[PDB]
Order: sequence, then C-alpha cells, then structure tokens
Amino acid sequence: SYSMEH
Amino acid sequence: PINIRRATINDIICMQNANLHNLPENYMMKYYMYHILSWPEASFVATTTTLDPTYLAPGEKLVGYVLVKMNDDQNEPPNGHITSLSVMRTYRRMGIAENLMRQALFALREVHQAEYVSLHVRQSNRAALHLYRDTLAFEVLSIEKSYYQDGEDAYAMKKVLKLEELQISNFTHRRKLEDDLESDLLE
Amino acid sequence: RDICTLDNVYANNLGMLTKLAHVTVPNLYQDAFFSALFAEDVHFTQMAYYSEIPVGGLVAKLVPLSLKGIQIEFLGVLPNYRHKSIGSKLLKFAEDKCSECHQHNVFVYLPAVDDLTKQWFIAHGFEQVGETVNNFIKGVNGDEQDAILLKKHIS
Amino acid sequence: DQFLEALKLYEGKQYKKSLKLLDAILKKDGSHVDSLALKGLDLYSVGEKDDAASYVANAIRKISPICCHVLGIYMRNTKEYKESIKWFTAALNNGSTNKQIYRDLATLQSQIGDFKNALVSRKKYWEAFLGYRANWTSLAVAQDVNGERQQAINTLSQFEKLAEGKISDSEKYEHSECLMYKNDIMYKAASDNQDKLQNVLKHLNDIEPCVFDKFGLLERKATIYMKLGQLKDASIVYRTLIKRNPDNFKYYKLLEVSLGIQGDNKLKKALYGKLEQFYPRCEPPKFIPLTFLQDKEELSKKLREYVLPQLERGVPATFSNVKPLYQRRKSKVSPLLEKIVLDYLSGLDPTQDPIPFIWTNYYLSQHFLFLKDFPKAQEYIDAALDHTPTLVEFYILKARILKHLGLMDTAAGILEEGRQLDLQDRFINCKTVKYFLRANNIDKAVEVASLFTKNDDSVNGIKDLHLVEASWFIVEQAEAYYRLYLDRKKKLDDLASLKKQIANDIKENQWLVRKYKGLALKRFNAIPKFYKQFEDDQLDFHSYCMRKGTPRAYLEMLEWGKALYTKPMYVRAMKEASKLYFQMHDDRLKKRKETEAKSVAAYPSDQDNDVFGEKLIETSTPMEDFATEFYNNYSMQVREDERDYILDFEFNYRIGKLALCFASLNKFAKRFGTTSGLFGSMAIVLLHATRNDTPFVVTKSLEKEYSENFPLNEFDWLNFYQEKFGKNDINGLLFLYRYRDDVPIGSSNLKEMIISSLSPLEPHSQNEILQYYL
Ligand SMILES: *C(=O)CSCCNC(=O)CCNC(=O)[C@H](O)C(C)(C)COP(=O)(O)OP(=O)(O)OC[C@H]1O[C@@H](n2cnc3c(N)ncnc32)[C@H](O)[C@@H]1OP(=O)(O)O
Ligand SMILES: CC(=O)SCCNC(=O)CCNC(=O)[C@H](O)C(C)(C)COP(=O)(O)OP(=O)(O)OC[C@H]1O[C@@H](n2cnc3c(N)ncnc32)[C@H](O)[C@@H]1OP(=O)(O)O
Ligand SMILES: Nc1nc2c(ncn2[C@@H]2O[C@H](COP(=O)(O)OP(=O)(O)O)[C@@H](OP(=O)(O)OP(=O)(O)O)[C@H]2O)c(=O)[nH]1
Repeated sequence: SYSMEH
Repeated sequence: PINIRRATINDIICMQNANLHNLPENYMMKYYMYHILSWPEASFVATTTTLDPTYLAPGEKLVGYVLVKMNDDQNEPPNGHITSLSVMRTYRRMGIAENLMRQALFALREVHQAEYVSLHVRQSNRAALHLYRDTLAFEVLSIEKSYYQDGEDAYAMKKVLKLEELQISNFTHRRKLEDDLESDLLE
Repeated sequence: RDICTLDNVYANNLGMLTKLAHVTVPNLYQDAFFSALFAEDVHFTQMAYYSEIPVGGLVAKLVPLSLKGIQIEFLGVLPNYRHKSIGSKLLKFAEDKCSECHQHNVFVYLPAVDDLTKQWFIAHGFEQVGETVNNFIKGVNGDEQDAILLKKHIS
Repeated sequence: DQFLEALKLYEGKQYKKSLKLLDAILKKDGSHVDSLALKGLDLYSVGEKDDAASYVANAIRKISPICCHVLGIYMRNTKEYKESIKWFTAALNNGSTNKQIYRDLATLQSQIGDFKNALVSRKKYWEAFLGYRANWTSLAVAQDVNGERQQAINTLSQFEKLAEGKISDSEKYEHSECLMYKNDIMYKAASDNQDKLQNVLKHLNDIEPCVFDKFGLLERKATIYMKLGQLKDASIVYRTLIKRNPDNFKYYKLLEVSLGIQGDNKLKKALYGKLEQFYPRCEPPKFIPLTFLQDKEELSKKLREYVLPQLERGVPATFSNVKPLYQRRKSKVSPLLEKIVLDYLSGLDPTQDPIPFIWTNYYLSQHFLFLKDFPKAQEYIDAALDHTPTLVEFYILKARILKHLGLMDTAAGILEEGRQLDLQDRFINCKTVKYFLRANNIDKAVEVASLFTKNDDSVNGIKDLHLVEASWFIVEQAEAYYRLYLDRKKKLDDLASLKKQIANDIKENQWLVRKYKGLALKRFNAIPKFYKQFEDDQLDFHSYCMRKGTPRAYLEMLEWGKALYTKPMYVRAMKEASKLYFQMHDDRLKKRKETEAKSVAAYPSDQDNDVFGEKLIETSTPMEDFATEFYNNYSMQVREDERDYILDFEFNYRIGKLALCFASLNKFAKRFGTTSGLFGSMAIVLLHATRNDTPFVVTKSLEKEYSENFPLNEFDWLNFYQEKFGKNDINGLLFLYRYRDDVPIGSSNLKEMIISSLSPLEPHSQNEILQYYL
C-alpha cells in the first residue's frame, strides 16, 4: 500500500 | 467463481471502491486515471462471473485488484511499483492475490522490461507479509519508520524480475503435464 | 513451516487476546487489564496461530520472597485446538524470555480447585511452593477463591 | 515593460511579487485591461477566488494578444472551457505568434467533445512541430474520431517511415503502442471483409517482435482467425491465451466456439477434463462442466470433487463460488449439494479436523440462508463461532442473517463484536459502518468510520470521506438521514394530533426534520460533484496520453467520460434524491446548535457556509435544481436500453411537459409492457392529467395507441387494475399510492390492498414499505 501523505 | 483479467478504465471506480473498503491508504479518481492511462497493460482485477458499488456489469462485480505502475520520478534502470492491493474480505484466503500479483509481475517485465519491483507494507500486516515474503519471495530492502498516516512503520520490499522465472505456466501446480499448443486435445 | 506459529500482539489485535482470555479463563481478567498493555510494568505478549487463525495467547510479566523473574498472567488455548503442542509453544516462549531477561524463575497463580491445569504445569517441570494461598484471585462478578502457586527454575 | 515583468513572475510562481507590481500599474492606470486580467489570475493562484472573478469581470467589461492568453488560462482553471476557447482564439486573431495555443485549443475542444475543431487544432500544431512524435499520434487520433480512418492510418505510417531505424530504447514502448493502434484502426475498417482481414492479419505478424502488448496482440489475432473462418487456427491462439492466464473464463468459453464443440456436452466435458490435467488449481476446468450436466452419477462425482477440497483447505468463498449454480439451477442443484456436504460434515471430528469442520459449517449456514431457512442458517454459524470465536468472517455471515430477518440493530451489534477483534482491517469497519447506517444509527457509524480517516482538522472523518470521494459512505448516510427525516415527520404529525411540554417537543422535532431533510439532500449532492470532477480529470490526458504514447487507452477514456453520469452510484444518488425534490415541488403547490455544525461539516469553512443544507431544502425552484444538479447530465448520456422511463415520466409530470410523459410511457410499453402494473400505473395517472381542471392535447395520443387496453372514454379504477394487471403487482400499486392526491381511487382501499400484497416479501422489505413508503 503506497502512502500519499505529505 | 472468480475471474482474472486485465484492468481497464471501466474498472477504476470499482477499484477505488475496493481500495476505500480494504485500506487506510486512499487516492482520488485522477490518480487511478493516471495509472490506467499510463500503464494500461500493468493492472489486473478479480471479479465474480454469472454464466448461462462494485458492480461493473450484471452479475459481474469486482472483488480484488492490483494497482501497478513504473517509476517515473530517475535515474536508474527501469523499475516498477505496486501501488495498492486489496481483496474483499469475504473472498480472501483463496489465492486471488497471488494470481493478480503474478500476472502483474510478468506484465512489468514483459511489457516494460522492469528489472525489479518495490512496494510498501505495514509491519503488523501478517497476511500481506506472508504473501510477499513467503509466497512471492520478496526481499526486505529496508524499514521505513513512521511511513503511514497513523504512524505505523513500513517494510520497503523489493523483487528482481527475470522473464522466464515469472511465466504463469511455472506455478500451475501447488506441489506435471503441460499444453504444448501443438495438437491435439482429442488424444 | 509448522502449522502452529507465534506472532506479536499489537493494539489492533488486542481484542483477539481478550476474547481468547474471556472464553478460556472466564471471570479472572478485568477490562482495564488488557488496556494497560498498550496504553502509553514491563509486559510480554504473544498470540498463537493455527493455520493463520488466532487460537491462543500468552501474557507474561517481568518482576524485579521469589516471587521473582517471569510471571505468567495468562496462557490460554481454545478447546478444540488443544493437544496440538500449542500451549507448550506458548510456555516455551515465556521460558525463553526468562532466559533472555537473565532471570532464573517462572511462576504462575492457578485456582486451587483447578486440578487438570495444575498437573499440566507440573508435567512441564513445575512444582508447587508452599500451599493454598488464602483468597488470592478476585473475580469480576465479586467472587473469590483460594489460589495455588507453581514455580519452575530456569537455569 | 513593467507588465511584462509581472508575467514572468506568474510563470515563476512569485504571485505576490507579481501583484506588488500590478498594483503600482493600476494605481496610475486602473483602466489598464492587461493588468486587470493578469491580476485576476494571480489572485486565483493563491487563491482569493472571489476577488479574482471580480477583477476579471471588470477587465472583460472594457471590451491585447498576451491578455487573451491570460484570460484563457484563468477560464480553463475555472472549468469554463467554452470561454477558454473564445479567449485562446482571440489571442491568435489579435496577432499572437505563440504556437503552443493550438495544443491548448485541441485539449479544450476535445474536452467539450468538439472534435471537428480539435482536428483543425491538431493539424496546425503538427505543422508547427513535426519533430515530436506525440503530435503525429495526436493528429492520427483526431482523424480517427472524425471517421477518417484511412487518413489516420496514413499519418501513423508516415512517422513510421520517417523513423524506420531511428527509435531509441526510451521510445520503444510508445512505438509499440502506436503500432497496435494502427492495427486497431485497420481492423475496424475491415469489418467482415475476407481480403482486408487477411491484410490486417498480415500487418499483425510484421509488428509482433516490436509490440510489447502480447496479450493485446494475441486477443486481436484470435478474433481475426475467427472472422476469416479459420476456426481451428484460432483454437491454437485461444490455447496460448489460456496458458498465459488460465484463470480467464472468457478464453475458455471462446475455445468452445473455436473447436465447434459448443453444441454437445459430451465433447465439452472431454476437453475440460484434459484441461484439468494442465491447470489443476484453476477454476474454469472444474467449474464449467457443472453448468450443463444433468447426469446425476457423473456430476455429483464432480460437484463433490470440486467443493470438498476447498472446504478441506477452508476457503471462505466456497459457497460464493457455486452461488450461480444455485441461482441459475435452483431445482437441480440445491437439494443435491445439501446432502453431499451435510454427510461430509458428519464424518468430521471438531478437535482432529478443525479447519474443515468450521468452514463446512460456514458453507451450510450460507446454504440454508439462501433457501430462506433462517433458523437452520443461524444454527450452523452459531456452531462455527462457538467452536472458533476468532474469525471475523463468522460474525459477518451471522449479521447478514439478522439483517434478512429485519433485526438491523442486532445485526450491527454482531459486526461490532467482530470489529473489535481486528481494528487493523478496514473491510470489517466498513461493513459495520454500513449496518449501523441501515439501523439509522448515524453517530455510531460516524464514530466507527472515523477510526480509519485522517482527522487532522475535523472532529470526525466526514470531510476526509468527502475528500477521498467515498460514495459508499455518503450515499448510505444520505439514505439514513432520509429515513430519520420521514420517521421524525410522522412523530410530528402524531404530536399534532395529541392536543387534548408537547409544544416544547414539536419545536425540537421541527428542528430535527429540517436538519435531517437538509443533510440528506446535502449528502446526495456530494455525489454528482465527484462525477463532475471525474469529467474534468480528463483535461490533462488530452495531451498527456499523446506524449506518453497511449492512444488506444486514451480512446477508451473518452467512452468512459461519455458514460460517467450513467454509472451505478450516480444513478443511485439521483433516483433517491428525486424523492425529496419531487415532494418539495408537490408541497409548495399544495444559531444555538450551530455549535453542532462542526460535527456535520463536509467541505472546508471557506467554500461551504450552508453546512446543514438549509438553502437546498428551502429553494423556490426544486425542479430546476434536480435538473441542474442531477438529471440533465444523466439524460444526455444515458442509453435507451438502460434508461429509467419511470423517472423521466415523473420528472416531466411536474414541469408541465405531458407530451414527454406520454413518450416515456409509450417507450416503456415497447420494452416491458403493456401488461405491467407500472405501465398501468403511469397510464391511469397520465389520463387523469389530460382533462379537465388540471393546470396544463395528449388525449389524442392515448386513444391513438392504447384504446383496446383501457376504457378511455370517462368508474372503479382500483378494481379495474386488479382485473387487468393482477392484484399482486406490488410496484404499480405503490406508484399510484404516491399520486393519491392528484388521482383519488379509494386511497384507503389501495393502502390495504398493498398491505395484503406484502405477505410474500422478506421481513425487512415488508417493514420498510410499511414504515417509509406508505
Ligand atoms: C500495498 O498495497 C502492499 S501491502 C497490501 C496490504 N493490503 C491489505 O492489507 C488489504 C487487506 N488484505 C487483503 O486484501 C488480503 O488479505 C491480501 C491482499 C493481503 C491477501 O489476499 P489473498 O487473500 O488473496 O491472499 P492469498 O493469495 O489467498 O494467500 C497468499 C498467501 O498468504 C497467506 N495468507 C492469507 N491470509 C493470511 C492471514 N490472514 N494470515 C497469514 N497468512 C495469510 C496464505 O496462506 C497464502 O500462503 P501460502 O503459503 O498458502 O502461499
Ligand atoms: C492464571 C493464569 O495464569 S492462566 C491459566 C491458564 N489456563 C487455563 O485457565 C485453562 C485454559 N487453557 C487450557 O486449559 C489449555 O488446555 C492449556 C493452556 C492448559 C494447554 O493447552 P494445550 O494446547 O492443550 O497445550 P499442549 O497441547 O502443549 O499440551 C498437551 C499435553 O499433552 C502433550 N501433548 C502434546 N501433543 C499432544 C497430542 N497430540 N495429544 C495428546 N497429548 C499431547 C503435551 O506434552 C502436554 O502434556 P501432558 O498431556 O502430559 O499434560
Ligand atoms: N454475486 C452475486 N451477488 C448477488 C446477486 N444478487 C444479489 N447479490 C447480493 O450480493 C451481496 C453481497 O454484498 P456486496 O454487494 O458485496 O455489498 P457491497 O456492495 O456493500 O460491498 C448480497 O447482498 P447483501 O446481503 O445485501 O450484502 P451485504 O449487505 O451483506 O453487504 C447478495 O444478496 C447475484 O446474482 N450475484
């Protein structure tokens, strides 16, 4: 699962 | 029964919907468009089938998906990334994820000559670890501290890709007659 | 791999452990007992899997007369998965932590009336110390009972 | 000079630095059109979007080439693509030498479906930049969409010739995809023509070692051979496709036609048994036989040979894998499998054979759940849980049974038991949130749902759920708020009757109905906004897929874009929301807890002021709102064979367009009717509308088409309906009931006729009609 947080 | 086929734009709304149901990591519809219109041979899905939110057609509905891309950040040799993987809970523990993953691994090499593949996976996720470490033989590249939004660490995983190793005929038997293609199925 | 393996407990599967504990050992454990394990005593937790199914667990404490070393506070297995070495693997883990902690003793309080369980510990090299401790266990319903203390020396 | 400095800083992202300058210009020339337009775009980029629109409008009221370009970028930014095209053209007409506008035009024109003009834009850009391959593919595509298949092919072949041995390794994929796209275009033109199909085949063979989409190449090949009539030489291909993915049922079904054994089952079972040997772990070899066989001793060997080793390994979906066989062949299979597993269970010891025991119980629970034997279902699943209480799956199946029995709260509680065993899993969380919404328990649903959402700047996950486009949660919550609305309305009309502290209560109940009616409509309106974004999301891809080199895929996107407002969740939200909009039209014809707003907030403070959706429910034009927000977009895209004619009938009835109501009704009769109770329902409602007092010609069409169906010259319609259309047509009745005001027919005798027709329905379905439609 790739996490798209920034 | 469960069918296994390639992904198309017509699956992404149901892919999104499965993602939202099965994972805390979620993306907007544009991100799925960005995937399926960039690498339209890499992603695969699992649906139900009837013969003679997740509903695509009458009877057919999506129970799993594997969302796949190539690395487009450079400058390394071509590599791939598994963005997401879910299988609705009622259809788990049947070998769906293996079939999706195996197809996607072969796709990444055959189509895009990817020399390796990476992904991220929670530490506590036993089912996901077994699949990648045990079933698929991925090496743990690293640990990534506090990767996910809830603060959980991640294993950075990796697998090298060779075309003949990855062919779907190789894993036909859990534990050996083949189809040579040359005639006949009347013997 | 072996059909039975062990794996860690986290805050996400703490409810598994409580359900295992509530069916196998009714009335003993408070609701807050399991909270304090991940609400943040040095504890050791572990779950037992059979074909990737949670069917047992362990809760063990490190304690610095004796009454020293590693205290087993819970060790439970579902009825139908008993007699498959599973409880023994959980015990061996607690013994292994005793050795890892540089401790030389593992002990456990059992209900004095429970004989079937008492023998199973002694069968694994435990021995009773002293005699029936007066009203040591307190139940959630209020009830009380005499308990017995078993002790095993780890070299 | 100084305006030109500010234009650089826009491209340089120094938006404040740019504005600092433009204010100095407009201080001494506030009528400077160029500066005003650029200011708007800078202010949008921040974005102070209210000032931006005002600066732009002021500029526009005063009527440069660079000004036109800036306006065009702003309009595209605000999704005003049609206006964007006006201003991008105005830049050229007023002497722009920037050739990049033709690419931006083609994007916008493609976006609004105007491919005629896109073709023009594609051509002129291609003439300005022959160097880049993307512009060739781009042009070829625009020709393809304008029917010029041969011109399209020629464009592709011309680049191929120019770059025969010039393709680097970074260009090989793009090249591969453009080859197959050319094959695609040729394939279409060939149709069923044998000579041409032979040339298409020829072309496929030359490209093979440069095409990386092997699956795509092979699927095309197999369809060609079949069209040529070389069915045997197609079977060799379908057998290669099965060897590359032996879990694709579609390839197996096509091979049956390829070898011409589709007819007799003797030849089919001989094949799949031979396939079984090659692919023992795959599904079609062992499943397909089951669909056609009637020879008991032969099939019951296989059904048993199929379902047992799955129960042996303990796969949850075992029943789900054979549910079709049940669904399609209830008579033949369901009393046979019942015994074939029930006796297997009988040979299983729970301590020595745990995995097979518990999952064999899982199957039988689903088995008797399917046959509506609800005690039997509960029996087996109870046995499984008690044996192994650590499987969330068992709590899921159990909670289904109790929902089927109408015990919504109990069902939700059973999931909540299972949820606590596994707080890492979102699926169980979702299913729990879903069941709590079904029992109108919104607070609990929101609480549970919020355990898996980013709640960094909200008290709960509502905002986050709107941000990730979670229609599953939003449609369900909308429908719950609707049920809570209706329930608290009835409790208001019961409080009205009891007049003989009640005034305190009705004041509170009158807040609750407004709150729940508003939030229902609020939530239903979040869905179209998602799907309108889905349309806008295509913008980038008009140019992106050209560079990346995915034309085949881009063409699929366009079809996908043309179907957006017909997809299940958009249609679901539309239909459900219509109930509110319709009733608001019917009804007009005949703060302190602003503290609470924080917990229901779906959009950011800046953008949304109407959090409870008060403006929505108190609009003066409910039917124009339904059109704009839902109906219009659905209508222009929807195919005739999927069109909901009941909806468009009911829509036109409230905007005074009866001619259409007749058309809807007419068309409905052609597909379904003309003996359907709905067809009756609508007809009788339309006839009453024609004459005489009714505030609104159609009678002509009624007598023209359906005189021998109804006694038109005009009586007991309720009786007549029971004669003509049968009493047990539950749905036609309900249709009439909601038009009891405008068409009186003994509304009380209708009501009871409906209640007597409920008996055969399942518990939950009876209760919900009893409670929410009547
Ligand atoms: C980012 O996307 C990478 S991390 C993906 C994490 N996803 C996720 O958590 C979503 C929720 N889970 C799932 O969707 C699902 O459980 C998967 C995708 C993790 C696994 O899907 P399947 O059910 O299809 O797995 P299978 O292919 O049937 O099994 C493969 C091997 O894994 C073992 N397995 C399955 N469930 C397990 C649990 N709960 N615990 C331990 N091991 C589990 C199977 O036994 C199988 O092993 P073999 O040795 O039999 O090959
Ligand atoms: C207060 C506290 O700290 S908690 C107290 C915890 N226990 C309780 O309250 C009761 C709950 N749990 C139980 O009763 C369980 O039965 C336990 C934990 C005592 C043991 O669990 P099991 O899974 O049966 O353990 P295990 O399978 O290793 O033990 C089997 C016994 O037979 C032997 N054995 C191993 N395999 C087998 C087999 N296939 N068949 C028969 N015997 C076997 C073991 O050596 C062991 O010794 P014993 O029979 O001489 O006593
Ligand atoms: N494959 C298939 N499924 C069918 C068919 N007809 C109805 N179904 C329904 O599929 C449902 C399974 O749940 P999902 O449809 O996955 O629910 P979801 O969209 O919310 O994920 C069942 O309803 P449910 O009990 O309401 O689901 P739930 O409330 O338990 O989720 C079942 O009745 C059919 O012909 N084929």
